[PDB]
Amino acid sequence: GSTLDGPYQPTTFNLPIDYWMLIAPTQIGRVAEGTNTTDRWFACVLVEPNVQNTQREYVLDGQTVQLQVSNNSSTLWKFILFIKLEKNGAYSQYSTLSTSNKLCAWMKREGRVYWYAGTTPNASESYYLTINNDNSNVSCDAEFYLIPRSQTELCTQYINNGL
Ligand SMILES: CC(=O)N[C@@H]1[C@@H](O)[C@H](O[C@@H]2O[C@H](CO)[C@H](O)[C@H](O[C@H]3O[C@H](CO)[C@H](O)[C@H](O)[C@H]3NC(C)=O)[C@H]2O[C@@H]2O[C@@H](C)[C@@H](O)[C@@H](O)[C@@H]2O)[C@@H](CO)O[C@H]1O
Repeated sequence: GSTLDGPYQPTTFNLPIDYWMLIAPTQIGRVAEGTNTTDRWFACVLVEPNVQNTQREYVLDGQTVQLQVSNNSSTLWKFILFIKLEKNGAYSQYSTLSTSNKLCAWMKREGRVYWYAGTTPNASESYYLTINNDNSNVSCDAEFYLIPRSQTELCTQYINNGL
């Protein structure tokens, strides 16, 4: 079987640059969040298949917020990447990952957070937001693995095919 660095228990930490944090939730809802503390608060949420547009509640950046989610796939799970741009602002939707595998991943590099998006088995790191703060903390509600950038091909493989 595949051998990855992990699983690590859920925590809040200063994710080192140039590592994929491959997150492996078992529960729907909030999966992970991060912030540069200045103009980006980002969060991913997991939605099960066959969900008509609806408003659910999540605790993001400490606050209970109401966000519209949907997933019109009868079979694929959907991670949604939400971002707010100021401390007191509202979250907007920026990217999604539709997947049979229930894994998502992001990386801090080049002052950005890269994110796997698309539809498995063809998800790719096509999306990023800009944070310009290498010491940005990430909070994770799920177990996760760390994959160095040299093994990006393996991260892509796991996102798309599972472990
Ligand atoms: C459907 C589709 O193909 N859309 C493409 C856009 O996604 C592309 O826009 C850029 O996409 C990037 C991710 O792949 C990234 O999100 C980027 O914005 C981010 O990076 C810039 C600097 O490079 C800024 O710092 C932004 O603030 C940052 N976004 C966040 C939320 O932090 C996108 O670039 C922005 O959007 C594009 C369209 C231009 O208007 C830029 O001036 C913006 O900065 C892009 C293709 O690469 O166009 C679409 O086709």
